[PDB]
Amino acid sequence: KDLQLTKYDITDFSKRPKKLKYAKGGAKYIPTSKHEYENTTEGHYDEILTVAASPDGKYVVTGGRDRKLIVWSTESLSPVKVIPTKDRRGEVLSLAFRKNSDQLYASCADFKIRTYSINQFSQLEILYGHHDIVEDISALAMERCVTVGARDRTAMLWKIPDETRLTFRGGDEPQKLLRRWMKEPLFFCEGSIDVVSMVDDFHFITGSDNGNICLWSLAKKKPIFTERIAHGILPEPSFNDISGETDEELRKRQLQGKKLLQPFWITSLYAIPYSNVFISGSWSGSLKVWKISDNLRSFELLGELSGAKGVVTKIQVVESGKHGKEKFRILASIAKEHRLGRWIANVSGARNGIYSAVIDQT
Amino acid sequence: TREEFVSFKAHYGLVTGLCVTQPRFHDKKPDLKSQNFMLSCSDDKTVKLWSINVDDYSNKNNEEGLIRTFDGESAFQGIDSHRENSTFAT
Amino acid sequence: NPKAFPLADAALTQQILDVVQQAANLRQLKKGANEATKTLNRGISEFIIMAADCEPIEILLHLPLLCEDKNVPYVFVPSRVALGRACGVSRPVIAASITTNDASAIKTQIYAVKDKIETLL
Amino acid sequence: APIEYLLFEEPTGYAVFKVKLQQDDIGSRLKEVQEQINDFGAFTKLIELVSFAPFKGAAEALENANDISEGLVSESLKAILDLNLPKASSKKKNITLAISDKNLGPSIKEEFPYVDCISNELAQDLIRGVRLHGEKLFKGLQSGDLERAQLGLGHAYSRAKVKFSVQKNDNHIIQAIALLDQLDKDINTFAMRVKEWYGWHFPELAKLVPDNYTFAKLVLFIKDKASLNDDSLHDLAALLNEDSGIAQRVIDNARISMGQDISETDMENVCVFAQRVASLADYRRQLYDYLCEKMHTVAPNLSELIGEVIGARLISHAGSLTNLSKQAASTVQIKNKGRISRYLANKCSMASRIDNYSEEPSNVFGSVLKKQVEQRLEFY
Amino acid sequence: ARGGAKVVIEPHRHAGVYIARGKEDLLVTKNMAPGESVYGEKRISVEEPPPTKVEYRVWNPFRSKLAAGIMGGLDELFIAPGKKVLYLGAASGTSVSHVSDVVGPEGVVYAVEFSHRPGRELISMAKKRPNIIPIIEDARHPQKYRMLIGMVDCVFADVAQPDQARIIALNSHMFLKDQGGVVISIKANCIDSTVDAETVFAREVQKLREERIKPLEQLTLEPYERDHCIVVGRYMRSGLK
Amino acid sequence: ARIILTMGIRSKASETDLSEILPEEIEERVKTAAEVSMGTEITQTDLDNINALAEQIVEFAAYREQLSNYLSARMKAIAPNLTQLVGELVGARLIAHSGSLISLAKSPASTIQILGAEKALFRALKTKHDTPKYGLLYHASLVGQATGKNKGK
RNA sequence: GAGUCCCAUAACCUUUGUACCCAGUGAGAAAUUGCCGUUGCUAUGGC
Repeated sequence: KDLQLTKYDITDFSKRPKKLKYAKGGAKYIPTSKHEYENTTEGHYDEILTVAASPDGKYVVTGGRDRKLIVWSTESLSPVKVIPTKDRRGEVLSLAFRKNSDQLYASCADFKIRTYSINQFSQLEILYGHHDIVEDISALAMERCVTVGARDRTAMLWKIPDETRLTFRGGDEPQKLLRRWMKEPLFFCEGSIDVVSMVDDFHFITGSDNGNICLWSLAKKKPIFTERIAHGILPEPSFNDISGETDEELRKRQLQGKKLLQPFWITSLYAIPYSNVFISGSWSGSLKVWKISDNLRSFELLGELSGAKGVVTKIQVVESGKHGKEKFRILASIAKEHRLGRWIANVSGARNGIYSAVIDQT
Repeated sequence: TREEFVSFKAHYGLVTGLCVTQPRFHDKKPDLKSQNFMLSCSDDKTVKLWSINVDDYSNKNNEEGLIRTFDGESAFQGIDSHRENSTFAT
Repeated sequence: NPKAFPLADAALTQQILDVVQQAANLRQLKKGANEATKTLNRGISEFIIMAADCEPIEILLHLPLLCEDKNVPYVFVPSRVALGRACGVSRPVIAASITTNDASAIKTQIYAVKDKIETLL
Repeated sequence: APIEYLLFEEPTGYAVFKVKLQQDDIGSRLKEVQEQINDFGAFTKLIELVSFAPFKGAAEALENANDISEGLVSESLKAILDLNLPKASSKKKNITLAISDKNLGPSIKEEFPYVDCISNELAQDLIRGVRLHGEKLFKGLQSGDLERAQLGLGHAYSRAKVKFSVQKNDNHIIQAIALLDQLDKDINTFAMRVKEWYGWHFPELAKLVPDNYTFAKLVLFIKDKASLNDDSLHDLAALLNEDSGIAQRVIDNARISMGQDISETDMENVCVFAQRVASLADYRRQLYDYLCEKMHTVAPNLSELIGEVIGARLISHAGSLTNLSKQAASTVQIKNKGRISRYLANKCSMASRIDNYSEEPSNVFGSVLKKQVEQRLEFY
Repeated sequence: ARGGAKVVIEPHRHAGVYIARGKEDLLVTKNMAPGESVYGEKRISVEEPPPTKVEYRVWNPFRSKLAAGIMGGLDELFIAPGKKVLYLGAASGTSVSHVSDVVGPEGVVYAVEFSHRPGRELISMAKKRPNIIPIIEDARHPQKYRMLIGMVDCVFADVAQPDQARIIALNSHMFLKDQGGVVISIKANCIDSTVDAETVFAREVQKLREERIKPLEQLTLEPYERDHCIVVGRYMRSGLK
Repeated sequence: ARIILTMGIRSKASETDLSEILPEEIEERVKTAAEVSMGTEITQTDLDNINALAEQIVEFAAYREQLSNYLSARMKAIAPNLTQLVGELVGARLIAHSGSLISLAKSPASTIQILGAEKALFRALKTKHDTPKYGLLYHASLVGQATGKNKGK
């Protein structure tokens, strides 16, 4: 959010990542015209929400609330292109490169998904699908993508050439869950879907704000699986802070019991492609590693990585090893605040940084 | 108040006979302060007994409808009940 | 009972937050306790949302009394963070007001939510 | 069933009536029987007063009113219904008693199993007639003014249900702040009169003594400037807080004073003035301490936030603490000065809301708001 | 109308109500407690013969449905000096203060309010205005305060509930005298939000006729209020026909 | 104020005797009025300061009495003949209006009759209407004993 | 013969001294570590 893009080398798994160079935008990059197509300044003047690295390796693309996409050469860390979104309302929330391709899919807040070809620096087409802002987009090798909108609570699979979409809706009922438990707890209804990832070309997984991690197939409108309150429930508010009366029993009554408890939001979620391992991160102070079963109907919790403390904004996994023995590095960009807003308050012991976990198979 | 406590779709034929009773059962005593009872007989070969909730007394803070159906071989044309016994004639 | 009464259910909270978001998009929503009191004084409020987890809880308890005076429906939602995300601002919001606009595209949804709130009260 | 007895709950006691004649029920909706309730010559043919048990006091009246509202039967009701109602059988032929309240029926049924309680529209008509005619049917057995008993009982019932607290009442602060201002103005005026009356006799002491109350006490203690001496200077050093040198300088200025010696009657009048100033100053100090204590009892958070007297000013300007809590933060009036003024206004509104809507407030958030104001002024 | 402006105060056709004439006319009532404002309304000071100061208060029709009705042209206001009024739906007591002003010192206003926090304000106002009796109790159950209230002259009902017809009937059958007045404020949205306002008003009037209150006159409170109605009627226990 | 000082509480109305304060037949009824009165109970802390205010009122009344005695003494000292005619209060009002006893002496009787009624006097003299019949001297005891048209005489 | 009350016990005006002063709006503002502290000489507490 300090308008800074920093390049790191992460090659040595034993050592810490090493900073090579940085580019910092400032207030000097504010355009003088502000006429929505003169917004072609070389730097970012507003906060940068998302970044993507092109699979060939020559370009890195930054986008944020300044309503532009800046393509930078990796060697000089200098802008080779700036692309305005040409809309007053569209802020680029998420970027996703098609795997082994130059094609970039950007999800904007004006209910759009813009596709660019970066080598030609052109825009192929724009897809119009969501009732609310499109927070996250994920795309595998073939020319299709999955987007999530926040308060429409839908996940959309877009066929890029055919401009068609499959719509997936959750439709969970806490009364129905309570009845099911009574036939057989706290049930929080789902407010917004934030993060999405593609396990393969048939399965994708979405994290919501009520803590739900949902495993979806293309053949089923409903989720196949739902893990509810996956990260946990937020701490109870302080009883001396909530009321302000002298009587501690009145303070405990004003706590109002279990009703004011709210769950953690899945702020980041990454599925290693064509594999059963996926990682979910929230500001609980621990990443979680999950395994999808071989029948692909459910997933279980393998492990918990307690190194990172703070809001987990983005999780990436890289591989460096032989086919017999692979070494995985998990990098999470830990921040004190959510990338969209400053809603989350005073999380304890959070530092801005990069969290790395190096996992070796047996 | 010139209004009905309750109405029943009692029989399918004509209501040929109607009387108001105070039933006296061996096992139990009906609550005659809270409930009133009436017998009816019709051409659908039935005599039926009904209980009605009544708001005359406020001594307390049940069932309205069919208690017992008396079934006969032929149609019934009139009904009357005994003034001190449980018996009645159709 | 606690001072934050009534408190809406999960489904009702989701409906109210979606309505708040749509009114914020259509500029029919006034954000904050002071602005809610101003709209209650002008008489343009249709219903009032408060947040029950604010510390302290007393700083918004004047809104129910003005709501009872002006016959304005009012409701409490559990999370001020969720209320802020629904309003779309970067900071938490402890109280919001749905203003009156006759030529509003979401009048049916606002009226349905107001009907449910009046059912709660 | 026919009604044999009727129970009426007065504010002043309980009354039991005997039903001499039955009003007919099949024609009870007719014009004749509905007007016979209003006419007193016909209603007397229906009902007659048998007994009247008065309440012992206002506290017992309130207790019985709460019991009747809940539907419970008190010892007074048990006593009067035991004295009046005949002992009948539970199995057959119970005594019929007309009651206004249906919920009172099960309680009376449990206490006396031989009583059937009737609360249908016919009994409601009889009770409405009794309520309508009232004092006429009691044959002068009423001992107190029934309307004023009603008025006081309604006030007591409402205060008891709301749990009205005279300590939590802020009208004491409302009168106290304006009385404090009035005392301050009267002290200033009378002190000016004392100063100039003693000044044509001795002008230098008026400039020497800064405080009005200290000036009045010193004038009353030392009396005549000529009578003032070194021993009088040592005595008045206690009033001057060990200022023996200042007292000696006052004695020298009295010797240098060109004013004539005051007469006995005139100096007695001046001493009356000085005693008045002293009494008003003592009352002002006592009222100030009372205002501070009342602020710490009623509105703590605002009182630590801005001060007891300034909080009393805000409460007096608003009219009530409830009104101060109602009004918005921009409405509350207490570059950088304007910004800190609006910040302090917001914090005052928040503290006032905490004070008014807490049942028993605590100064914790008042201290927190002071800390935040201190942090922002340190920032400026 | 600003401060220091002179007006001429003359009696209204209704007793206890006055009109202040100027460039703009005002409806006013005589203040029971001079020198205080209940809700920050404009007040008019009249010197009347030593001269003793007499103060009047402006009745806001946007704030009070009774004032909206009087200004809109009701014929018969049963609220009069010296009469006993049963106010249902007292709330903070803004219109209750004006009803107290109209009935004067000889009158009594039994102000029934359910919620405790406006009830505190009602109790505090009852100190300055001795003719107001606060009844902090549900108006849906009139049997609770039957020891407190006896035989009012008029019933005013400002409560906004779907069952206000049954509330008015239950209070009128106990406390209202025969040939007494009933003045009712009807909000169609609070009664039934589905059907139209004309249907709501017609059904409420018919419910009053079932409960033996004869509707004398009908008024809609425009431009002060939307879909608000005042029904003035007479409690004919003998027969409506 | 003296009732507040004597009786503290409506419960103490029956015990405390207001016969010294007043004829108290009204207080005899006020006993029952206090028994069935509207008011609530009060805290002892409030009652102490209400007592202090009542004491201030009583002391102000004592100051009023002393000031009245001083004025009567000075009126008898400097103007005894006017004191025997109209009284200390009316004589002091006349002297204060005139500014000086010498100026009041040099004024003729027609001025002394209408002293204090200058507004009505000069509006009548400027609009050709009837003049006041009397001024500050309406409050002398003799003019009060006069009735009707004899008051001006 | 003859209008106290309508405050000549008053109001207004002028001048002087004493002061004081020139309620909204509603989202912008800023543009191994930046800095500080501890531990190694590397680990992690605060802003």
